[PDB]
Amino acid sequence: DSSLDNVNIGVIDNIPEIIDVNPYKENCDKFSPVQKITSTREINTNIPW
Amino acid sequence: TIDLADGNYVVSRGDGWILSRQNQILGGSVISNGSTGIVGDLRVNDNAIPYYYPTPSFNEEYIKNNIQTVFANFTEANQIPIGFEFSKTAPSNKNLYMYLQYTYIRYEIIKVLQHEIIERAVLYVPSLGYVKSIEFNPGEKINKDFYFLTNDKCILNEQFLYKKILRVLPYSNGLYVINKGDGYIRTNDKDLIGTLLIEAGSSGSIIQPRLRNTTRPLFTTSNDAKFSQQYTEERLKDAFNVQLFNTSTSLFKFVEEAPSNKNICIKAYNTYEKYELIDYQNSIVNKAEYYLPSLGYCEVTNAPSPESEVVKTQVAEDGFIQNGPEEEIVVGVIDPSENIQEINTAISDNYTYNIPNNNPFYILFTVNTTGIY
Repeated sequence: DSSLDNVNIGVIDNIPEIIDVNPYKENCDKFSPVQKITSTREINTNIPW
Repeated sequence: TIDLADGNYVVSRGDGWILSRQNQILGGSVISNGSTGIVGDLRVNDNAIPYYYPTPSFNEEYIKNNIQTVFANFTEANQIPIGFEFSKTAPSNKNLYMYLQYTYIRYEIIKVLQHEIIERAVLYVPSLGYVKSIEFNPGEKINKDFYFLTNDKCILNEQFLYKKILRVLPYSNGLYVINKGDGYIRTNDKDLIGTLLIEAGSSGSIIQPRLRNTTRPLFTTSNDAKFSQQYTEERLKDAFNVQLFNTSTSLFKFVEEAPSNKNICIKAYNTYEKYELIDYQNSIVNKAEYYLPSLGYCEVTNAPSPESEVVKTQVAEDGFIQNGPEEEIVVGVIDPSENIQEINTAISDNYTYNIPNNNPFYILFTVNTTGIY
């Protein structure tokens, strides 16, 4: 219960907003969608589960 | 004791105030044997934070909002660097000492009652600097008034601006863009870069180095329908080929060298250029006003008026004043709604074009040889 103690809200509220930004040319690489396939097994039995 | 009515008020004592005892904190410079010394600063950050001195009736938010609404908005300007510099030349055989301090704009909010002030909240907004110089010889005794200040004072002219708190146009049906000139400034010193007092023999300088390219164009339309910031910007790009609207990389600097027997006061403002986007049809039907930032304006007071009396004055109604030359450049523009069909072949004598429903349209053409058609 002492992890966020060092944060000072007032100072943050006193920060001026960013107006002019000097951009880095290559800051985005690409997006790789994740495709997944779910298997399905058949476990025959005689003792009810 | 004021002569106004009861209630609250917003007061602007003006620019050119120096606080008390904060004289030599920034340090000084010593020059000798005909050398030249230039000091200066850039009001950017860590030095552009206003100082609030409120009273229970008037808190910080109240003061900030009330002053920003009527007078110059300093919160936005706190991020755009502005630089100033004083230069001074020492004599052939002597020593010179020159020290720098900051000048602040002083705003007051007051609560008058029975022609007597019963409250006063003060805001000090850093604006520019002031350099005090003296030629000396070893062992000389300097008046204490030269270094130390016991009370705040206005080196510039005092002021008490306040505001109580509550022809035939022979054109054709179509669009037009009118450039009305350059050097437009809002009233009440709302677009003031700052004021500099140059003592005799020195040379002040105010520079906008464009260290940050941002700008604050102003837009005002009589009908949000069919008109908008994007629409007017596109129309201007079509007309005047304006590429950058809220950006700029052009610097403007003003330098004044005061004579050897007087003091000068130079005021620097930000300027604007006015573009009117009319929609004349048969009788103006619509109008828009675009104020594109220009490269500033400089006024030179030869000297402050002799101290006679601080005559109270009220703020002028919100508006604009033009200081540059008067002009009216009119440029037609293609209405984007209408379609334009381009003819891939040059037109010779005795040509025919097949109209290809009831809406107006455009056709673009060029002749093969100069002549009357």
